[PDB]
Amino acid sequence: KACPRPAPVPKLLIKGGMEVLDLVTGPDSVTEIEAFLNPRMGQPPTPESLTEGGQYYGWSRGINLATSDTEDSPENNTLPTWSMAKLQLPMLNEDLTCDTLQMWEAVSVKTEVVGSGSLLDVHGFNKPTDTVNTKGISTPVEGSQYHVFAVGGEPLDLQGLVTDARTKYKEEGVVTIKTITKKDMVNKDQVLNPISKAKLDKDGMYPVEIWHPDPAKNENTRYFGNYTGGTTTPPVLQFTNTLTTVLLDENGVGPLCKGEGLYLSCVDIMGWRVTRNYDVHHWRGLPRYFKITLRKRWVKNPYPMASLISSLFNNMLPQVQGQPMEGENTQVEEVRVYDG
Amino acid sequence: DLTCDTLQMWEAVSVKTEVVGSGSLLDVHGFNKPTDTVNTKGISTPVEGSQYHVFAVGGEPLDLQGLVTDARTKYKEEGVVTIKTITKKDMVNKDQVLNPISKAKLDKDGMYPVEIWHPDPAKNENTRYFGNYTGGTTTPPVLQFTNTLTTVLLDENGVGPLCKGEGLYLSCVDIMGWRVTRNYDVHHWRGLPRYFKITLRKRWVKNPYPMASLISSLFNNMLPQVQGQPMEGENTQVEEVRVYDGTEPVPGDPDMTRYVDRF
Amino acid sequence: KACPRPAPVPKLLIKGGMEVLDLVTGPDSVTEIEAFLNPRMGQPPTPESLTEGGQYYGWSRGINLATSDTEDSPENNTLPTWSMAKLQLPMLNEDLTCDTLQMWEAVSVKTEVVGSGSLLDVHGFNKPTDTVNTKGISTPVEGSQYHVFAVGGEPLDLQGLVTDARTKYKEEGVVTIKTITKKDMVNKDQVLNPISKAKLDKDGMYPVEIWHPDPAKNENTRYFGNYTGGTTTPPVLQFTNTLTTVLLDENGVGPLCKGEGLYLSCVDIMGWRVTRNYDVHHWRGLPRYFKITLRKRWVKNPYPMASLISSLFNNMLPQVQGQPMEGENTQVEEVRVYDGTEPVPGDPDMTRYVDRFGKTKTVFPGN
Repeated sequence: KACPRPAPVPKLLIKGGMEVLDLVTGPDSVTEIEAFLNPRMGQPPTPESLTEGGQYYGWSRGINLATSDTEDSPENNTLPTWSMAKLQLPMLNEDLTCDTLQMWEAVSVKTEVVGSGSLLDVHGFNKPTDTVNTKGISTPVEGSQYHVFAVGGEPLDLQGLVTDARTKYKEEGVVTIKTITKKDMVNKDQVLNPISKAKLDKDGMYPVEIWHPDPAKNENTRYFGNYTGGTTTPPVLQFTNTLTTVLLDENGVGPLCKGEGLYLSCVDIMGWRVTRNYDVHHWRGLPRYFKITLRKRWVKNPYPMASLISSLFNNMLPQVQGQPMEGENTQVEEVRVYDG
Repeated sequence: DLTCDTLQMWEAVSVKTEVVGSGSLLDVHGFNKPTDTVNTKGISTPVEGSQYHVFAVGGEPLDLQGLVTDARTKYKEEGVVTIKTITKKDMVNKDQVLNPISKAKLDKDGMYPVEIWHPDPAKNENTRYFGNYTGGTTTPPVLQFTNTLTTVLLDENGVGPLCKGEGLYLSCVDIMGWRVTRNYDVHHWRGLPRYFKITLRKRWVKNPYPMASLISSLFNNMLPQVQGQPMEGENTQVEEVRVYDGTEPVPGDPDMTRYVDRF
Repeated sequence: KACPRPAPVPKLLIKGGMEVLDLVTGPDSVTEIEAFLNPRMGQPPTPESLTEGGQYYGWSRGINLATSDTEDSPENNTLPTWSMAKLQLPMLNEDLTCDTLQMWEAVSVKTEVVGSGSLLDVHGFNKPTDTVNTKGISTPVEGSQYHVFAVGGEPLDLQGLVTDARTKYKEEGVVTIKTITKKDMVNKDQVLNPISKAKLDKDGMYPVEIWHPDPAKNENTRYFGNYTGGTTTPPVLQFTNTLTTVLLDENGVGPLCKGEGLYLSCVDIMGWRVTRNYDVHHWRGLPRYFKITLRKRWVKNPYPMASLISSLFNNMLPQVQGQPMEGENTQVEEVRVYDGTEPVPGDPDMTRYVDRFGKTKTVFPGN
C-alpha cells in the first residue's frame, strides 16, 4: 500500500536439522546444509581421556623413520587419512508419463578451514627456538601442508600413487594398494598404474600419502586441492564468510546426487610439530566446514522401466545353486510350445 | 575430398591437464637424510629443489632448441640425443646462449634431456606449450589439484592445433625436486605423471596434399639424381632472380634502394 | 560446386628473411618479425675456443671485491650490460598533396626468455651443497635477478644512478656517467641527476649497474621490467607461446618507428654461479626472443616541407662573416613594419607593439 515495503528476499520456509528435509517443500526451493569434517588423521577419537590417549586427537601419533632402505613400516596411527561423510537426502517426485525424474543438484558451496588462530599457541613443550639453552618460543606448526576438499553426488574416485613401493603398510585397519588389487605393489604404482584405483568409501582409512583424487573419464564430483611441500614452510590460511564456490559444470548441471546421498570429502594437513626430545613429528590437521546449496532438477530417466524392474528383482532375490538345469548336464528333458 | 580444395581434419579446441600424485610427497618415513642430522633423528626430509613443469599439445611434434649451461660437458653419445647427435660436430660456445643451428624435434621419447632441449619459439607453430620453472636448492614444491577449469588452445584466429598427418602430440616434463639419501648426499629427481584431456572437433580446411607433388615425382623418379654445381645453399651460383608480373610506367632507378641507411 | 567453404584467416604473402620486406604489399599488410637477443654480460663472444676463453660466454667473467673503501675498480668483463638491436625496415609511401605519410607502427610483441630449463644442470664443478665434505649437488644458479625488455621506434632513453659514486670504472670499452658528462661523478649521480642521461646507441657497452630505463617526459618505446634482489633467491620463469603484450598507447598508437628502424633492448640476469676454489659469483644471462607485429599507419607530417627544403638549399650558399647584426652587440637600431594605412597619428615618435596576442599602442609614456 502507501506503507513502505522492504526489498524481497528468498522466503525462509523451515529451519532446523536434517529432519527439516521431510517437509514437502515444492519444485523451486533451495536447501542449504551446514556440516563439518574433523581431521581424522592418525589418532582415532575413541580414547576420550586426556591421559591414556595423551589426546593427540587431531594430531598423528609420531613419525618414526625407517631402519634400512628395504625395511619401512608406516604404523597406521601415524598416517593421515581422508575424511569423508555422506548426507542422506529424501526421495523426490517423478513423472512416468514422460519418464522424467527429480534429483538433488549441489549448486554451490562455502568452505572454510576452522581454527587457524589455534596455531598461535606458542607456549607448550615443543622444540624451542633457542635450543642451546632451551629458551624462547616453542616452534609452532610448520611444514608440508595439503588442503583438498571435494563435493560430489557419489563417492570420490581416487587413484593409488606412492613414493618408494617397498613400503610395507600394515595389512589390516588401513586401505593400501595391496588391499584393493590383492597382489603386492609394483614399480608402476610409483608413477601411475591405471589398475590401482579405488573409491573413497569408508572414512579415515585411505591414507592421503597413497590415494589421490583421480581424474576419471566422466565424473560427478568437484574436487579442489593444493599442496605446499618443504620442511619449515610457514602455514598460510584464509577465512571469510562471503565468497562461495560454484559447482556448476560447463553445461550448468553440477553434481547430481546418485542414490540420494551427497558426499563430502576433505583433508587439511597444516604441518607437523616437534617435541623437546628425539624430534618426533606429530602431524596437525584442522576441521573443514562445508555449506552446500542444492536444488531440485528435472532429469530424464535413461533406462527402460522393465530393465530396472528385472534388476530390482535380481538384487532382492538370493543368488542360488540348485541342480544343473542348463548347460551340458541339463536335467530339463523336453520343452514344448503351443499356440492353439 | 581430393577433388575440391576443401578437406576436413581434427582440431584441438581445449585441454584439461593435471599433475597427479602431489600428496605422495608427504611420505616422510623412509631412508632419506633426516631433518635433525646431529643425532640422525626427526623426519626423512621431503622432496625439494629446482622444479620444472612444462606441457605441450600440438598437431606436430614439439620443436626444440639447444642451450646448455656448460658447452664442455661430455654427454654419452649412445642412448641420448644431444646437440652433437644432430649437428654432428662438437658443441660451440654459441650453445651456452641461443644458437639458431641447434634445433630439433621431439621424435623420440625419454631421449631428449631437459638440461639441453627447450621448447623452441619457431615463427610458424602448430603447438601450444605452457611451462614454469622454479630454481633453488631447498625450494618447497607447490601444486594445485582441480577438475574445474580448462585451457583454451584456440589461436588468435580461433583455430587451435590442427592435427596434421592425423596424430595428436602430447609432451610434458614434471620435475618436483630431488631427494637426498642418508649417505654421500646423492640427490635424484622425482617426477609426477601428468594427465591430459583434450577436446577435439572437426574443421574444414584447404587441401594440404598437393597432387602436383605426386604428378611431379612421377617425372623426377624417371630421371637420375645428379648434384652438379651448387645452385642452392651457401655457395649458390645463382646471381640474381627477379619476377615480372604486370605492366608499370617506366621507373627511374628500377633497383631503387629501399632502406634509408644505404644512403 | 558446393564443396563446403573453410573459415577465413589472414592470407600469408611471403615469408623468409628480412629481404621478404622488399615486396611492396599495400596499406593493410601486417608484418611479424621474429628475432632474439643474446645475453651480453661480461665475457665477449669473440674467443670462440673453449679453452682460451674458458667459455664463460653467456656468463660474467668473475667478481673480485674492493680491497678498500676508497679504491674500487670493476673490470669490464665483470659488469653485465644492456643488449640492443635495430631492425631496419623499408621505406613507405608519402603524400605531398595532403602532407601525410605512413610509418611502421609496432602493434604488439610476444617475448620470452628462452633457456630456463638449462639451469637444471646440477652436475658440474661448482660449490657443492654439503661443503664440509665437498659432496652432494653442485649448487645451481641463484641470486639477484633482473629482467628488462623494451620495444620502441628510437633508442632507449636511459638515466644514470649508481650505488657508489666513488667507483673507478675503466675509461675504455664501457659507457659510464663520466663518459656522458665528462666530469667525474658527484653525489647527485648517486640519487637522481637530470644531467646524466644517455641513449642506447651501443650494444653490450652500458652496464646495468649504472644505466636504467628513464621515464622521460615523452617516450616512443614501451619498456617492462622486474628486479628481485637477495643472495639466495631462487630464479623463477614462465614460458608460453600464447601470451602477448599490446604495445598500443592510451590513444591506441604504439611505437612509431621514426627513421624506419625498430629498436629492441633487453637484459636478463638470472643470478650468479659460485665456483669452488674461491668465492666467485659469475653473472649469468639467458637469451630473449622477441616477436613484433607491426602495421602501416598514416600520420600527419609534423614539419613543413618548405622549411626543410629552404634550409637545405640555404646551407649550400657561401656563409660569410662581416659585422654583428644580431645578438648582444647588434648593430641594427630599427625595425618598422607598416602594413595598412591609417590617419595621421599624434606623437610621431610613437611606438607600437604586439603582445602575445595582439597589437597595442605602447602605453602613453606619461606614466
